[PDB]
Amino acid sequence: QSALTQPSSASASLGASVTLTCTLSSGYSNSAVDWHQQRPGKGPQFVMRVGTGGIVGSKGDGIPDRFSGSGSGLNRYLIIKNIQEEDESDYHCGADHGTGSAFVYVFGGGTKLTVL
Amino acid sequence: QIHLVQSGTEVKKPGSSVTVSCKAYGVNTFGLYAVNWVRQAPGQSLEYIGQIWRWKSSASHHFRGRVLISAVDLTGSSPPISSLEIKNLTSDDTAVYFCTTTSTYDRWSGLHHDGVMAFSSWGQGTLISVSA
Amino acid sequence: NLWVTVYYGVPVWKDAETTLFCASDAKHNVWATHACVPTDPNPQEIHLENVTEEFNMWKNNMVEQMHTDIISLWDQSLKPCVKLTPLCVTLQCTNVTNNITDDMRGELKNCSFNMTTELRDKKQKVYSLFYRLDVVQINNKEYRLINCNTSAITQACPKVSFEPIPIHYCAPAGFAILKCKDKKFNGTGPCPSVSTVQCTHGIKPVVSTQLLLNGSLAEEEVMIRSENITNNAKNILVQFNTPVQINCTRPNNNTRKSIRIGPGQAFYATGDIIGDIRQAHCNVSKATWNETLGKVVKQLRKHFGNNTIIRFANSSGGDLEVTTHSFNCGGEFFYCNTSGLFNSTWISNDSITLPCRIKQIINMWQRIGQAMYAPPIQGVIRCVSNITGLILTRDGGSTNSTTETFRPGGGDMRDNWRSELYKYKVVKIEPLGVAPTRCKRR
Amino acid sequence: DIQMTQSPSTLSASTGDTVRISCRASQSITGNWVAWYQQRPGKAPRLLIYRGAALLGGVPSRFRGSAAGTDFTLTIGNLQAEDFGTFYCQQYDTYPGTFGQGTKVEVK
Amino acid sequence: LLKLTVWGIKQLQARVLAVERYLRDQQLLGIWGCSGKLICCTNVPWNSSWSNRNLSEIWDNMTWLQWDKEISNYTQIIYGLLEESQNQQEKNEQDLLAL
Amino acid sequence: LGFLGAAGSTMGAASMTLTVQARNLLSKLTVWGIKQLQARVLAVERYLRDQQLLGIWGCSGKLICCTNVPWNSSWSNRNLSEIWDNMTWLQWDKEISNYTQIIYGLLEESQNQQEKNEQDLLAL
Amino acid sequence: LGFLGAAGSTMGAASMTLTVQARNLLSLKLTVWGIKQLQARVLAVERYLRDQQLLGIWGCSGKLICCTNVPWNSSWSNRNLSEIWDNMTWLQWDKEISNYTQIIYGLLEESQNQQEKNEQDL
Amino acid sequence: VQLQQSGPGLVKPSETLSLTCTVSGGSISESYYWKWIRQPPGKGLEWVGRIYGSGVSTSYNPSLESRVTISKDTSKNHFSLKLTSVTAADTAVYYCARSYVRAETLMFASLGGPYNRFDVWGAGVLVTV
Ligand SMILES: *[C@@H]1O[C@H](CO)[C@@H](O[C@@H]2O[C@H](CO)[C@@H](O[C@@H]3O[C@H](CO[C@H]4O[C@H](CO[C@H]5O[C@H](CO)[C@@H](O)[C@H](O)[C@@H]5O[C@H]5O[C@H](CO)[C@@H](O)[C@H](O)[C@@H]5O)[C@@H](O)[C@H](O[C@H]5O[C@H](CO)[C@@H](O)[C@H](O)[C@@H]5O[C@H]5O[C@H](CO)[C@@H](O)[C@H](O)[C@@H]5O)[C@@H]4O)[C@@H](O)[C@H](O[C@H]4O[C@H](CO)[C@@H](O)[C@H](O)[C@@H]4O[C@H]4O[C@H](CO)[C@@H](O)[C@H](O)[C@@H]4O[C@H]4O[C@H](CO)[C@@H](O)[C@H](O)[C@@H]4O)[C@@H]3O)[C@H](O)[C@H]2NC(C)=O)[C@H](O)[C@H]1NC(C)=O
Ligand SMILES: *[C@@H]1O[C@H](CO)[C@@H](O[C@@H]2O[C@H](CO)[C@@H](O[C@@H]3O[C@H](CO)[C@@H](O)[C@H](O)[C@@H]3O)[C@H](O)[C@H]2NC(C)=O)[C@H](O)[C@H]1NC(C)=O
Ligand SMILES: *[C@@H]1O[C@H](CO)[C@@H](O[C@@H]2O[C@H](CO)[C@@H](O[C@@H]3O[C@H](CO)[C@@H](O)[C@H](O)[C@@H]3O)[C@H](O)[C@H]2NC(C)=O)[C@H](O)[C@H]1NC(C)=O
Ligand SMILES: *[C@@H]1O[C@H](CO)[C@@H](O[C@@H]2O[C@H](CO)[C@@H](O)[C@H](O)[C@H]2NC(C)=O)[C@H](O)[C@H]1NC(C)=O
Ligand SMILES: *[C@@H]1O[C@H](CO)[C@@H](O[C@@H]2O[C@H](CO)[C@@H](O)[C@H](O)[C@H]2NC(C)=O)[C@H](O)[C@H]1NC(C)=O
Ligand SMILES: *[C@@H]1O[C@H](CO)[C@@H](O[C@@H]2O[C@H](CO)[C@@H](O)[C@H](O)[C@H]2NC(C)=O)[C@H](O)[C@H]1NC(C)=O
Ligand SMILES: *[C@@H]1O[C@H](CO)[C@@H](O[C@@H]2O[C@H](CO)[C@@H](O)[C@H](O)[C@H]2NC(C)=O)[C@H](O)[C@H]1NC(C)=O
Ligand SMILES: *[C@@H]1O[C@H](CO)[C@@H](O[C@@H]2O[C@H](CO)[C@@H](O)[C@H](O)[C@H]2NC(C)=O)[C@H](O)[C@H]1NC(C)=O
Ligand SMILES: *[C@@H]1O[C@H](CO)[C@@H](O[C@@H]2O[C@H](CO)[C@@H](O)[C@H](O)[C@H]2NC(C)=O)[C@H](O)[C@H]1NC(C)=O
Ligand SMILES: *[C@@H]1O[C@H](CO)[C@@H](O[C@@H]2O[C@H](CO)[C@@H](O)[C@H](O)[C@H]2NC(C)=O)[C@H](O)[C@H]1NC(C)=O
Ligand SMILES: *[C@@H]1O[C@H](CO)[C@@H](O[C@@H]2O[C@H](CO)[C@@H](O)[C@H](O)[C@H]2NC(C)=O)[C@H](O)[C@H]1NC(C)=O
Ligand SMILES: *[C@@H]1O[C@H](CO)[C@@H](O[C@@H]2O[C@H](CO)[C@@H](O)[C@H](O)[C@H]2NC(C)=O)[C@H](O)[C@H]1NC(C)=O
Ligand SMILES: *[C@@H]1O[C@H](CO)[C@@H](O)[C@H](O)[C@H]1NC(C)=O
Ligand SMILES: *[C@@H]1O[C@H](CO)[C@@H](O)[C@H](O)[C@H]1NC(C)=O
Ligand SMILES: *[C@@H]1O[C@H](CO)[C@@H](O)[C@H](O)[C@H]1NC(C)=O
Ligand SMILES: *[C@@H]1O[C@H](CO)[C@@H](O)[C@H](O)[C@H]1NC(C)=O
Ligand SMILES: *[C@@H]1O[C@H](CO)[C@@H](O)[C@H](O)[C@H]1NC(C)=O
Ligand SMILES: *[C@@H]1O[C@H](CO)[C@@H](O)[C@H](O)[C@H]1NC(C)=O
Ligand SMILES: *[C@@H]1O[C@H](CO)[C@@H](O)[C@H](O)[C@H]1NC(C)=O
Ligand SMILES: *[C@@H]1O[C@H](CO)[C@@H](O)[C@H](O)[C@H]1NC(C)=O
Ligand SMILES: *[C@@H]1O[C@H](CO)[C@@H](O)[C@H](O)[C@H]1NC(C)=O
Repeated sequence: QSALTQPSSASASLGASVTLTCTLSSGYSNSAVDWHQQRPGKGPQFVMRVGTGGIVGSKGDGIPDRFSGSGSGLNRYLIIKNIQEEDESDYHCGADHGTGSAFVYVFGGGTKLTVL
Repeated sequence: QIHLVQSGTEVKKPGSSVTVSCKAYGVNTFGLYAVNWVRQAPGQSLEYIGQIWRWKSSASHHFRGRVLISAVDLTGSSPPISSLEIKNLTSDDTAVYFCTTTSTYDRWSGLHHDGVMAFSSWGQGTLISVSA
Repeated sequence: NLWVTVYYGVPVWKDAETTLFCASDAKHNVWATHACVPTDPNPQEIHLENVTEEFNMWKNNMVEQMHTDIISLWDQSLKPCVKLTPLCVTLQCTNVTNNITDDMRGELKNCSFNMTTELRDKKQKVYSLFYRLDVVQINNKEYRLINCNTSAITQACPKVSFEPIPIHYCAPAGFAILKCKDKKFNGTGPCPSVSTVQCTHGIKPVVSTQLLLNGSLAEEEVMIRSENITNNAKNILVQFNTPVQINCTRPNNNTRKSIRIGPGQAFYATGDIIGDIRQAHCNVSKATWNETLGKVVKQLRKHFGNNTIIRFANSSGGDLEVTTHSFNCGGEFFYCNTSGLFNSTWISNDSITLPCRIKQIINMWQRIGQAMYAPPIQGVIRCVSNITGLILTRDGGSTNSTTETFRPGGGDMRDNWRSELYKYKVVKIEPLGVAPTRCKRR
Repeated sequence: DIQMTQSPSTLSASTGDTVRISCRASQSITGNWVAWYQQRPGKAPRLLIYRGAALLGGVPSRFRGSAAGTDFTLTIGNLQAEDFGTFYCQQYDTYPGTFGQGTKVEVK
Repeated sequence: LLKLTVWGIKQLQARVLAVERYLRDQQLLGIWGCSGKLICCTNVPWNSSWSNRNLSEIWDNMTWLQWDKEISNYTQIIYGLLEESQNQQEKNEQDLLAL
Repeated sequence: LGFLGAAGSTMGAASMTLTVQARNLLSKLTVWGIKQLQARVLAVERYLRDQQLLGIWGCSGKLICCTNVPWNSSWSNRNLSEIWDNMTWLQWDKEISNYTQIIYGLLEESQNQQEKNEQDLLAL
Repeated sequence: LGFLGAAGSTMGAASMTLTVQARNLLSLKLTVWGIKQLQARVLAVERYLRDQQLLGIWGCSGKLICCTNVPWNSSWSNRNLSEIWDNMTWLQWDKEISNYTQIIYGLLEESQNQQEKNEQDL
Repeated sequence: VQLQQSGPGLVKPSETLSLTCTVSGGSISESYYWKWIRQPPGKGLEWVGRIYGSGVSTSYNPSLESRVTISKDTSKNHFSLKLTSVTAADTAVYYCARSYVRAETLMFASLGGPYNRFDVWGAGVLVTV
C-alpha cells in the first residue's frame, strides 16, 4: 500500500512519449490504481483506472486515445504518446482497500509533468 | 432497581475498631454479584481497598492483614448486608467510603476480567473522621 | 499449444422461475408482517454496465405469484374465529324516523329477527340496523340477506387490522433480480442500464378500483402503458408524476352491540346512532385535477393523433364493483360515485365532493362461495389518500370521426400490482465456464 | 502496576463547545480495559463509558470515547449545565485497579 | 420458531435450494481436481474444431454470454474429457507412488 | 458399462470406473411434497455424512488416496493375487466386516499426528 | 478425555484433541414432533455448511491446524509465546481478540486471493 | 448529475465546522457513495470520509477518528460535514465526489469482480483557519 510514487520532477519535450509510474509496497501486487489529473487552478477529474494488464474499465469523459495503461508485477505505467499545449498537470494515484465497514482510500504523492 | 444504603456519619479515636455496613435492595443472591469496598480521601483520588466475589474475600497489597470483609445472603426478613471492619486505624483514615456492586452473571459481559472489574452501581458514602 | 481452463464465477445468467420469500421491516395484522425475515438496512445494488436487457411487463411471473400469495394471506385470518351460519333469516324491517336529512331516506333500515340463545329450546327476538345494499325484499316488510342464496357467511375477525404494510420480495441463493433504470420506460423493449439486486422496494398491497391509491410515483413525465393500444379490450394504465390528495370522511357515530349467539360465540352489530345522519364524502382539489387531466391529454395524443378530441365520460354499467370506486380506510368499506370527475372535453380554491356508501358485505377477489361480514367501527372515520394513477379503457366507434371516449374501469386485481413490478426480472446465475489458455497443470 | 495520567488538569468551557480529555497508561493495554467515571461535588460517582467506547444504559449519546494504543480519549459534545464535575479514567486490565487524578470542568 | 402458515413453506425451501445449489457446484468442482481454486489449469488440449479463433480476439473483444452461446454445442464433451483426464492422472499418480 | 456395471467383476477390474458411481450420489404441503422434501433432506444428509468421513482422513477430492497406516497380518493373510483377481467387492466387505472399526480408528490418529508433525516443520 | 473434556486445560493441551470435536458437529407426518426433527436437521445442516464455507475461502479446506502467510500485528496482543499456550485457555483468549476478529477475518480473505493465477495464463 | 459547493469564510480555532455540497439532477436516496476529500496546499490528496446514500454505513479515516461527522438530509438532498476541535494548521481545500459500484463484463484473463469507480468530481472550497 501507501502509494510509493515518483517525485514531482519529470522532464518532457514537445513530441515525446512519457511513461508515468505508480508502484505498490511489494506486498499486494494485485490492485487497481486510479489516475487523477489536477490542473493548476482548476479542479481534478478522473481519467483512467489501471491494473494487472491494460485498463479494467473505460476512460473518462473527454479523454483522447493517446493515453494508454500498462501493468507489470508491481509497476503501473500511464503512457502518453503525443504532448499538446494542455498536457501538463498533477497526476495522483489512488487505491481502495477493505470492505463496506472498513473502507480505506490511500492517495499518492503526485508527480508534476513539465514541458520544454 | 437496586438501591444501596450505608451507615451514618461517626467520629472515632486512634486505637478503636470501625464497622461499616452496606445494604442493597434488588440483589437476590451474592453468587451472581460481586461487592467492592473503596475509599476516597478529601482532596485526593480514589483508592481500591477490597472486594468479595464468588464467596471469596480479598484485598489489595496495601491493606493486607488490616481490614476484614464479610457478607451474608438473602435472609427471609432482611436485605443482604455486607460488613467491613477496620482494626487499629491510624489518623490518616478520615475519608468517604463507598460500597459498589457488579453483576458477574454473563461471561461475555465485558465488565469483568478475571476478578478485576469495574463498578456499575454506587452506594451512598460513609464519612469517617478520626481525631484526638 | 492451448489448454482448457475452467472458471468459477463468470457473469452468465439465464431466465428461470423460483419462489420469492417475504422480508419486512422490524397487535396483529392480516398480512404476516412479523413472520418475515428482517431487512438489511444497507442494500447492495450492482450497476451492470454494457448490458442491454429486453424487458416485457406483460409476460412476468412475479405478479402471478404475488396474486396467489395475497389471496392465500386473506383466507387464513377468517378461519379460527366465529362464523355466522344461522344469521340470514326472515327479517322484519322498517324505515328509520330520527333527526335525518333527505338523502338518507331509504338507506338505513331498522330490522328485527329471532335468534337462538345458548339454550337450544329457547328463542330471543333482537333488532339491528342494516343498510340498503345488504337487504333484499322477498316478494314492516320481509327482508333477507344477499349472500344467503349464493355464499357462506363468515364474520371478519375483530382482532386483525387492514392497514397496508410494505414488504420486500427477496431472492434466494443462486438467483438475482435485474432492474432497469429508465425513467421513461414503458415496460416493453430494450434497456441498456441494468442493476443486479436481491430484494425489491417497499410494495404496499393496496386494493382499489378506478383510482390508484398511495402506491409509488413516477420521475419525469406522466407514463401511459397498455398491452395492446389498438384493441379496446385491454386496460390502459396511467402513472402520474405528482400526487393528488383526497380527504375521505364519514360523519356518523356508530356504536357496537354484542348479541351473544350460540354457545361461547358472539355477534357484533350496529346499535343506536348518537347524533345526526350525514353522508360519507370525499373531497378532492379542483385546481390540481384539471392540471393532471391536462397532462393526461397532453401525454395521450402521441398514440391517437394531434387533431383528436378527447371526451371523458363516466362508467357505462355493470355491478357495484366496477361502476363505483371501492376502497377501505379506517375499518369500513367505502363505495364512491366518481361520475363527477370524468367530465371534460379537450379539443386540439373550490373542492369537488363525491358521496360514498358504506358496505358491510364484501365479496373479495370476485369469487363465488366465500363472503365476509365486516364488524362496525366505533367512532369517526376520516382518512387521506394520494391518487397516483388511473385505469382507463376506451370503446370502439365507427372510425370516421376524430373523437375518443375514455371511461374508468377495472375489476381485475392484476393491474394494481403491474404498475410496481414492471421493471424487476428474476434471473438464475450460472458460475461455471471454460476458456482456452496457454497454462498447463504442474 | 499501571499509573494512569489524565490530561489536562484544569480546563474551562461554556455551553456549546466540546471537551476532550485524554488518559495515558504506563504499559500497553491491547484488550481495551478502561472505564470513565464522572462525579459531581457532593454526590456519588457514576459510570458512563466502559470498555473503550461502549455506552451504559441511561447515558446520553453526546458522550463518546475512543482508544488507540495507550491513549484513551473522551469527547463531550453539546456541553450542558449538568456536566460540570470531576472525571476519572480507571483501568481494570491487571490486578489491582488504578484510577486517575481528576479533571475539574468549570463554566466560562 | 417454525410456523408454516404462508411463509414457512417459502423460507425452508429457499434454504433447501441454496444447500442443493452449493452442494451440486462443490461436487462438480471436486471431481475435476480443483477443490478450492478458480484459475486452475488442466491437462486436456484445446481442439481446433470447437473454436478456431485466436487468443487475441477472445480475451479482449468477446463476452462471456457470447462465448457461452458460441460453443454451446461442444459443452458436455469437454466435461467428459475432464472426467476421464482426472481419473487418468489419479491412476498415473497411483502408479508412480507404488514404486 | 454404466451405473453399477462392474458389480460382478473382480476388485482390480472395478477400481477404474469409480467416477460413475461417485457422481450419482447427490442428484402446498400435499402428500407428494413432504415425501420429496424428506427424500431431499435424506440425500443431503447421506452425502454430508460421507463427505465428513472423507474429510477427516484427508481425502477431500480424491478417490484412490493413499494412507500411512500399515496393514496388519491378522486382518487378511491373502496376497495381491487372491484379492484383486479372485474376490469381488461384495465379498471383501464381508470378509473384514469385524475389523472395520479399528481401521477407522487408526485412520484418525495417524492423520492427526501427521497434521501436528507438519507444525514442527515450517517453524525452523 | 471425551467431548469438551479439555475445556479447563490450557491452549497447548487442548489443541491436540481437535479430532474429538471435529466429528460431533453434524450428527414422518406433520405433527408437533414431526416438524421439530426436520427443523433440527435443517439447523444442523445450516450450522455445518456455514462453518465449512469460511474455510473454503481461506484455503484451509480439509485441515484442522492450518496456518497462512498473514503477519500477526503487535497491536492485537502484547504477550509472548509462553503466557498464551501455557497460561491462558480458549475461553479467555476469545474475550481479548473480540475487537480485532473482523480485521483478521478480512485479512484472511485477500491472502488466498493475492495468490491466484495472473498473466502466466497469457 | 452536478455538484454545487457552498463554503464559509475564515474559521476560528477551537470551534466547529460546517460544509455542504448540494446535488442536482439525481436523487439522494439512490445507490451512490458520497466522498469528502481534503487537500492541503502543496502536499498530496487525503481522503477523509465516505457515506452510503441508500444506507447508514459511514467510513472515516483512522487517523482522524472520533473527530469527523458526516450526516445526510433527504429534504433538499444535502449531506453535511462536521469536524470539531479545529487545528490552526488545517487550512486546506475540500472536495465532494461520487463513487459507484461497477462490475462490467469484458472477459478478462483474470476474474476480478465488482470495484469502485469515480464519475463526478467537485469544485472544492478553500478553508483557511
Ligand atoms: C444457595 O446455596 C449456596 C450454597 O453454595 C448458598 O451459598 C452460601 O451462602 C452462605 C450465606 O449464608 C455463605 O455463608 C457465609 O460465608 C461467608 C464466607 O466468608 C469467607 O471469607 C472469610 C474471611 O476470610 C478472610 O479471613 C480469614 C481469617 O482471617 C483468612 O484466613 C482468609 O484468608 C481471608 O483473609 C483474606 O482477606 C483479608 C481481607 O479481609 C486479607 O487481609 C487477607 O490477607 C486474605 O487475603 C473466611 O473466614 C470464610 O471461611 C470460613 O468458611 C469456609 C466455608 O466457606 C470454611 O471452610 C472456613 O474454615 C471458615 O470457617 C470459619 O467460619 C465459620 C463461620 O462462617 C465457622 O463456623 C468455622 O468454624 C470457621 O471458624 C469464607 O472463606 C462467611 O463470612 C459468612 O459468615 C457470616 O455468617 C456467619 C453465620 O451467620 C457468622 O458466624 C459470621 O461471623 C459471619 O457473620 C458476620 O457477617 C454478617 C454479615 O456482614 C453480620 O451480619 C454478622 O453480624 C457477622 O458480623 C460480625 O463479624 C464481622 C467480621 O466477619 C464483624 O466485622 C462484625 O462487626 C460482627 O462482629 C457466612 O458463613 C456460604 O459460604 C455460601 N456457600 C458457599 C459454598 O460459598 C446460597 O446462599 C444459597 N442461596 C440462598 C438464596 O440462600
Ligand atoms: C402524498 O404526497 C405528498 C407529497 O409527496 C406527501 O407529503 C410528504 O410527506 C412526507 C412525510 O414523510 C414529508 O416528509 C417530511 O420530511 C422532513 C425531512 O426533515 C421531515 O422533517 C418531516 O417530518 C416529513 O417527514 C414531505 O415533505 C411531504 N411533501 C410535501 C408536503 O410536499 C404525503 O405524505 C402523501 N400522502 C398523503 C396521505 O397525503
Ligand atoms: C395512504 O397513506 C396514508 C398515510 O398518510 C394513510 O393514512 C393513515 O392511515 C392509517 C390507517 O389507515 C391511519 O391510522 C389510524 O388512524 C386513526 C385516527 O385517524 C386511529 O384511530 C386508528 O387506530 C389508526 O391508527 C392514519 O391516521 C392515517 N394517517 C397518517 C398521517 O398516517 C392511508 O390510510 C393510506 N391509504 C390506504 C388506502 O391505506
Ligand atoms: C328500531 O326499532 C326498535 C323497536 O324494536 C327500537 O327500540 C325501541 O326504541 C324506543 C325509542 O328509542 C324505546 O322507547 C323502546 O324501548 C325500544 N324498544 C326496544 C325493544 O328496545 C329502536 O329504537 C329502533 N332504532 C332506531 C334507530 O330508531
Ligand atoms: C319470532 O318468534 C315468535 C314466536 O315466539 C313469532 O311470533 C308468532 O308469529 C306468528 C306469525 O307471525 C303468529 O301466528 C304467532 O301467533 C306468533 N306468536 C307465537 C307465540 O307463536 C314471531 O313471528 C317470530 N319472528 C319475529 C320477527 O319476531
Ligand atoms: C340469489 O339472490 C339474488 C337476489 O335476488 C339474485 O339476484 C337477482 O335475482 C333475480 C331473480 O329474481 C334476477 O332477475 C336478477 O338479475 C338478479 N341480480 C340482480 C343484481 O338483481 C340471484 O340471482 C340469486 N342467485 C341465484 C343463483 O339465483
Ligand atoms: C368537503 O367540502 C364540503 C363543502 O365544500 C364541506 O362541508 C362544509 O363543512 C363545514 C364544516 O362542517 C360547514 O360549515 C359548511 O357549511 C359545509 N359546506 C357545505 C356546502 O355544506 C366538508 O366539510 C368538506 N369535507 C372535508 C373532509 O374537507
Ligand atoms: C385534507 O386535510 C389536510 C389536513 O391533514 C388539509 O391540509 C390543511 O389545509 C388547511 C387549509 O387552510 C391548512 O390551513 C393547513 O395548514 C393544512 N395542513 C394541516 C396539517 O392541517 C387539506 O387542505 C385537506 N384537503 C382538502 C381537499 O380538503
Ligand atoms: C353515468 O352518467 C349517466 C348520465 O349522467 C347516468 O345515466 C343516468 O342514470 C340515472 C340513474 O341510473 C337515470 O335515472 C338517468 O335517466 C340516466 N340518464 C341517461 C341520460 O342515461 C349513468 O347512470 C351513469 N353511470 C354510472 C355508473 O353512474
Ligand atoms: C353519480 O352521480 C351522478 C351525478 O352526481 C348521478 O346522476 C344523477 O342521477 C339521477 C338519477 O338517480 C338524476 O336524476 C340526475 O339528473 C343525475 N345527475 C345529472 C347531473 O345528470 C348518478 O346517478 C350517480 N350514480 C349512482 C350510481 O347513483
Ligand atoms: C358534466 O359537465 C356539464 C358541463 O358543465 C354539466 O352540464 C351543466 O350542469 C350544470 C349543473 O346543474 C347546469 O347548471 C348546466 O346547465 C349544465 N350545462 C351546461 C352547458 O353548462 C353536467 O351537469 C356535468 N355532469 C356531471 C355528472 O357533473
Ligand atoms: C469491543 O467489542 C465490544 C463487544 O463487541 C464492544 O461493546 C459494545 O459496544 C457497543 C457500542 O457502544 C454497545 O452498543 C454494546 O452494548 C457493547 N456491548 C456488547 C455488544 O456486549 C466495544 O464497544 C468494542 N470496543 C471498541 C473500542 O470498539
Ligand atoms: C461495450 O463493449 C464493446 C466491446 O465488446 C464496446 O465496443 C462498446 O463500446 C461498449 N459499450 C460502451 C457504451 O462503451
Ligand atoms: C320506506 O323506505 C322505502 C325505501 O326508500 C320507501 O320505498 C317506502 O315508501 C318507505 N316507507 C315509508 C312509510 O316511509
Ligand atoms: C360519539 O358518541 C360517543 C358516545 O359513546 C361520544 O363520547 C363521542 O364524543 C361521539 N363523537 C363525537 C365526534 O361527538
Ligand atoms: C381546465 O383548463 C382548461 C385550460 O387549460 C380550461 O379551458 C378549462 O375550462 C379548465 N376546466 C375547469 C373545470 O376548470
Ligand atoms: C404532433 O405534435 C407534436 C407536438 O410536440 C409534434 O412534436 C409532432 O411532430 C406532431 N406530429 C405530427 C404528425 O404533426
Ligand atoms: C478433435 O476433433 C476431431 C474431429 O471431431 C476428432 O477426430 C479428434 O479426436 C479431436 N481431438 C481432440 C484432442 O479433441
Ligand atoms: C463375468 O465373468 C466372465 C467370466 O467369468 C467374464 O468374462 C466377464 O467379463 C464378467 N463380466 C463382467 C461385467 O466383468
Ligand atoms: C496387529 O494386531 C496385533 C494383535 O491384535 C496387535 O498386537 C498389533 O499392535 C497390530 N499391529 C498393527 C501394525 O496394527
Ligand atoms: C485442572 O487443574 C488441575 C490443577 O489443580 C490440573 O492438574 C488439571 O489437569 C486441570 N484439568 C484439566 C482438564 O486440565
